[PDB]
Amino acid sequence: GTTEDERRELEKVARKAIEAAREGNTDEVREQLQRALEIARESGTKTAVKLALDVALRVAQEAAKRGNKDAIDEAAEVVVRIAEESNNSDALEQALRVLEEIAKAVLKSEKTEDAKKAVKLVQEAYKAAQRAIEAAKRTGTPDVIKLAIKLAKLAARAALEVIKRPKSEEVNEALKKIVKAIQEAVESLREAEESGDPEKREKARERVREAVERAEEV
Repeated sequence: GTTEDERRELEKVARKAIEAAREGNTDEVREQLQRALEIARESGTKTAVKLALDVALRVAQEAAKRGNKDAIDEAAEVVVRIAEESNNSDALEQALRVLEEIAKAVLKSEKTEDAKKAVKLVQEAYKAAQRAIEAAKRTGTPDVIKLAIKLAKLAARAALEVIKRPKSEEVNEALKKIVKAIQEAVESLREAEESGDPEKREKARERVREAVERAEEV
């Protein structure tokens, strides 16, 4: 929960940030989004983190209405920082869910072919991270959940770079690698538990570990 004033202070930051986004003042967007983040740290609660993510989303949505791409980058940047600072699977799902919406916001304003490609590609990264999370929770093993979280972090950052520079092919290929690796880890996890013969299970386990290192190398 949040003290009734904490909810008020965030809405104050929200309006100030939204205004800066509307007026295209990015440095003020950057500062206000910082304040929203620091509230989330001080509070340290899941519900506060979700509120900060909402502020970042509203900032991106408003900047997209006015064609201010830079303010969108600031929203995406803070979302990934919230995600990378988190250690629970709910924040990561929320974070990647917002990055999808931000990528859509980029499309509305930019409206370029690259933006269209980036949007389609971030929601596949969100879909892969979600599946990996759900599968890890089905195992009940915390260390497998730690892994799903780690991969969702990698997917989030790599989705930010796409948002920042959708034209760059290096950036775009980097996420393609991550998404594939995540999908490979999910299948391997399923096979490591479901497979009929022991040889395939062992190979699946070695496969999980191999897919993680690859995404880390990207």
